[PDB]
Amino acid sequence: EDAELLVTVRGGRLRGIRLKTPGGPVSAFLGIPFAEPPMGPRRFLPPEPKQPWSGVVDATTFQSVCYQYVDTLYPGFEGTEMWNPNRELSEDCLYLNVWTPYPRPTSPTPVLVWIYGGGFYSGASSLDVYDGRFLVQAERTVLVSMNYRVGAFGFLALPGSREAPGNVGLLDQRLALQWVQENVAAFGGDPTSVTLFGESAGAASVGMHLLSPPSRGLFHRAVLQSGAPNGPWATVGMGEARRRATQLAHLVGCPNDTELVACLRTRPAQVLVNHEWHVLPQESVFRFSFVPVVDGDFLSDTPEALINAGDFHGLQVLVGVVKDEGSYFLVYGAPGFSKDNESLISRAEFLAGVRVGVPQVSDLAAEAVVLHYTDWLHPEDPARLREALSDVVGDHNVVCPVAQLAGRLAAQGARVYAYVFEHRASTLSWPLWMGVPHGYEIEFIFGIPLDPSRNYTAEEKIFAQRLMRYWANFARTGDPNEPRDPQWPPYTAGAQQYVSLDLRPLEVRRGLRAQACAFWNRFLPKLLSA
Amino acid sequence: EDAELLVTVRGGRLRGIRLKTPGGPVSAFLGIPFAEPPMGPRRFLPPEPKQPWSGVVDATTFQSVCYQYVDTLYPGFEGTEMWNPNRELSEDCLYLNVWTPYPRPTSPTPVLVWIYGGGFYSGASSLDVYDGRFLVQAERTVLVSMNYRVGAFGFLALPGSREAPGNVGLLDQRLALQWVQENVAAFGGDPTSVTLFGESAGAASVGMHLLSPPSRGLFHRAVLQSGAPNGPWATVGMGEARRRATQLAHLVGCPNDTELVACLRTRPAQVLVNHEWHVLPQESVFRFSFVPVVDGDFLSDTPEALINAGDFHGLQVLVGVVKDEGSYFLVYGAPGFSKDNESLISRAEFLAGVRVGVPQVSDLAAEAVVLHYTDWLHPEDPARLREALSDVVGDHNVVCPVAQLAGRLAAQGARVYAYVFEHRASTLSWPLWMGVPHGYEIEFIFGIPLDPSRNYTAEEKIFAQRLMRYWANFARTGDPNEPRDPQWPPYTAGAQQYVSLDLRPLEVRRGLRAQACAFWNRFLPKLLSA
Ligand SMILES: *[C@@H]1O[C@H](CO[C@@H]2O[C@@H](C)[C@@H](O)[C@@H](O)[C@@H]2O)[C@@H](O[C@@H]2O[C@H](CO)[C@@H](O)[C@H](O)[C@H]2NC(C)=O)[C@H](O)[C@H]1NC(C)=O
Ligand SMILES: *[C@@H]1O[C@H](CO[C@@H]2O[C@@H](C)[C@@H](O)[C@@H](O)[C@@H]2O)[C@@H](O[C@@H]2O[C@H](CO)[C@@H](O)[C@H](O)[C@H]2NC(C)=O)[C@H](O)[C@H]1NC(C)=O
Ligand SMILES: COc1cc2c(cc1OC)C(=O)[C@@H](CC1(F)CCN(Cc3ccc(F)cc3)CC1)C2
Ligand SMILES: COc1cc2c(cc1OC)C(=O)[C@@H](CC1(F)CCN(Cc3ccc(F)cc3)CC1)C2
Repeated sequence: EDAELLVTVRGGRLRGIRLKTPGGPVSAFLGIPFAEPPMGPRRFLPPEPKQPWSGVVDATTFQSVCYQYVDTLYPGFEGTEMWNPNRELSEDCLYLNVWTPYPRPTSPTPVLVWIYGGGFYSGASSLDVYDGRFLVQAERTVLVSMNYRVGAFGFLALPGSREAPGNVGLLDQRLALQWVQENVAAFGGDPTSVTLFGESAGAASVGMHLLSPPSRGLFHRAVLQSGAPNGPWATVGMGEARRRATQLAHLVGCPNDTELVACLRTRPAQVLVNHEWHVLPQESVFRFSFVPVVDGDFLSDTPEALINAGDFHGLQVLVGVVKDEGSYFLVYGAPGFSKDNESLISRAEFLAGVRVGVPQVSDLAAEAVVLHYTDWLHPEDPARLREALSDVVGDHNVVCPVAQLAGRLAAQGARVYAYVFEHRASTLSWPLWMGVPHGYEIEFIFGIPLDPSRNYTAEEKIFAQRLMRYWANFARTGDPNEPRDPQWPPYTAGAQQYVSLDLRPLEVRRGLRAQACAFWNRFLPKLLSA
Repeated sequence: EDAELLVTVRGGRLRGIRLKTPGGPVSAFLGIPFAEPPMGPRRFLPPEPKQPWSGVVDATTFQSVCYQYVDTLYPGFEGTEMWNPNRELSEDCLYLNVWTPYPRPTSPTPVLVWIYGGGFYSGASSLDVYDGRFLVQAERTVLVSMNYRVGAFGFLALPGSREAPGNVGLLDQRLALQWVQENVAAFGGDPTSVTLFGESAGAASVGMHLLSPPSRGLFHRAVLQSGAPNGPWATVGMGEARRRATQLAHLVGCPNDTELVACLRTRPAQVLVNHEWHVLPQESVFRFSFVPVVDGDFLSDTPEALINAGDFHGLQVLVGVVKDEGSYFLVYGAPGFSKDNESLISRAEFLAGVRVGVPQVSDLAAEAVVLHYTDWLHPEDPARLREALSDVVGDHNVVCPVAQLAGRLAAQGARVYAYVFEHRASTLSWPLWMGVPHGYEIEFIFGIPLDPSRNYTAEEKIFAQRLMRYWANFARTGDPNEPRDPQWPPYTAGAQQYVSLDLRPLEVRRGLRAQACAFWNRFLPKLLSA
């Protein structure tokens, strides 16, 4: 038996596995239970901590994926399948993973905690693109990732009730982070240097832990990739949460919050999943049925208010976006869009798409959108209309929420670093008109190009090694810059400096789509209030 | 005596005067009465035709200027004085002027009719910059210009009343146009080829005669320089016109519409002038107290509405703007602005000037303006704020009203030619930061640079000759282009082509500030409706 692969945590004994990486071995502890299985009576309830165990738990493979909708848009296509569950669906899914250097470290080592995205309705820590062996070998960090409940199981809310309080998926994340505090030192990690990082709904989750004091004590630095808690899709108010929950109950035959929830627990998990997308109020893209709710508990106020009122002195943050944030969303419901043609839309299709991409705003608001994104010297040109809609959806849902957060955090005490990710993977299977889509920087951060069985160029492998170095430098020191050596300047509300990440060296640019984001972050809220 | 200078018109006999130009003489008939003096009980009433006279009317000098406010902003400054009255003020001011080649054409000559600008509150046909001797000698047209009542005398309106109906200054213009129909042949002019042309409020007047059927039979072609009848300053509604007339009465000590106008008719003219600016509802620039009223008579509906519903087949129109339409207005009440320093305003001055330059709009509409005119990469930069506010005032009041008129007329059967005048006169006395200000193309249209006592360059004189040729070509044929010879394309709603007028040959461009005018012409009305 290998004693490097044996670890005891507060719950009992764990056995792990030695993983092989191109650069050397890595210890991996995959599928560590951290909660009691949230099944039967425990469906929709906050997670309870895992009760201690006798013997040795084999933590040698990824455990099950939390129940979730499975994308069927382009069946068998690499671009959609890479995000789909690669383990059995189950409600017994609250397990986390630890990767640590081999042999395990002797000096307390900085920890990176990954939170996957997937719109709060999908995702898993077992996806090939979140493999943590490459980052742990190259940068000698400890890496943790967890599963958390998604869809109705994680975020269905009857606000006020005991039986479905909402936000339990965020409580899964919080419990995983408490486990890191009590136990990561057993793997050689340092619980006083913990960096959260996540992408899309994971980035929004990282942001909500920033704004929730019981979580804020569990980490020290944050990375938000292509997401923010103030995004128009990442939260919902108490009333709309109850309307959606009640419509789901009605659609699956269920009738007092206690009795409605009790009838919901008798339904098969798949029956809930099959009716998830039917509770959305309007035809839309980038809108999800069950998301965090503002109930005054995890979030005291809306994220926009908590951001504006926060003191962030002592925090370091790294934030960024990809170059084409909204392209991927259009093939999921905007008129005239396909991955299999050039999606050169007409003007009527553009106007129609604006209401799908900016759902639940007034006709006047929609007209201000059409004003700002039409080129009035070329109002009919299909190629311009295509990127215009892509920019609408990307600015509204990602770029401008992120820029608002970065700007407030910097002005209110935090050190912020910002990037735009601009390299299109040579292996990307989506059409060329989509540019660099939402989610395609993650493989480079996790060093997936260093896997030999994949067919990345040698330059992409060097780029991966640069990006892992920035991320781990930030995790270690709060600063992505190489301690003794092209500098990455802090982002500030005045100068608004950020860097481009591609095969070329760092180039400093100014303004995260500043004219566009002035519309979304300043004017549109005022129009909605009048 | 000279038989060339004796002319008989319907009302009697006139004696003219020979005038010299560097290219030869010109016959001038100045101060021809075309209406009964609108004095005493005729104040505020429509003009009525001049009764015939015996003997010979002396037509060798300009007659009086209609009572008007005299600009005292920079006393003795050439830039302001060139627009101030250069004859005595009198209510007895309804005279017109005819300039014709010497000796008089014996065959019908196309007629240009000039309507002066001045905000409907000022102006005079005798100003040096409107001297018709140069256009008449070089282009061999007949030039007519007339005085019309301004300020309260021309546009004070108690709508529906018999004693102050409104729009009588426009009726003075119509009467002069009828005079031209009946009498211009006596000078060699062809009453079947009359081109109206005007600048600023004169351009708005031209547009108003386009949209009024009783006027529309008195001319055939139209030139609108830096003005349009749909300008936010060019008309007032009945309610606000009544409010303004009522407050003027109060401010001059007057108390029933009949009783109110009677007391105003007892007041010296200069008394009415002294209180004119005080009836304006808000602190403003480019806003005038007594302007045309929409009452259902001269204008059946608002000009914007009559434009959208018109059949303009058969109409040729020449329209254009100067390069910096708003600069001049800022020295009359925008915070931080002076002709004597660089007017490098601060952000707070910029925000306050938006409310003076866009008066009487909601705060939400003002935010929208600040959105679109701030550079969010440089929100504090004084030079950028100076130009931005100049663009706000110029786009709101001139460029975008003019672009709307051009697009509607073109798309509804008119043949439209559009220009931007981009030459800054070498003799200009205003500071360099105002660029090419409002009004400073007129002197080139009238060929003032040909006068040797003025200090224009040689190739400014050539420029002037080019523009006189364009204007006169258009008067003769509806097309400014040289009939047998760099082509000036028509402006269309699609291609939006226009030319730049400067010392360089014609350069064709696309779109009169198309992005900015989408805001003012498309979005901002929808915002004010909700
Ligand atoms: C681009 O494709 C979309 C989507 O059409 C689907 O994918 C195509 C590759 C082809 O296989 C179609 O048959 C598929 O339905 C086109 O938009 C569709 O157009 C059809 C008319 O043929 C219409 O019935 C659908 O409702 C449209 N779908 C959407 C989402 O709008 C679009 O016209 C194509 N653009 C081109 C060819 O330029
Ligand atoms: C540019 O000048 C304006 C106008 O000030 C007037 O003209 C100047 C040339 C000078 O003679 C001033 O004394 C005149 O009053 C300045 O704006 C004024 O600033 C003063 C303060 O000194 C203030 O009392 C006035 O209210 C301001 N007037 C307006 C219309 O805002 C402006 O500051 C000057 N810009 C500079 C110097 O950059
Ligand atoms: C069934 O109906 C609908 C399904 C979807 C929508 C709308 C629907 O109906 C209106 C959407 O908007 C789709 C949103 C997507 F995000 C698009 C791209 N990701 C990839 C990805 C990126 C980053 C990740 F971290 C994880 C995954 C997949 C889903 C799904
Ligand atoms: C006393 O108070 C005020 C006085 C004025 C305003 C506001 C006032 O108080 C709020 C203004 O907006 C001024 C507007 C101006 F048009 C600017 C341009 N010049 C030259 C010019 C150009 C073209 C012409 F055809 C004729 C003349 C005339 C004055 C006057």
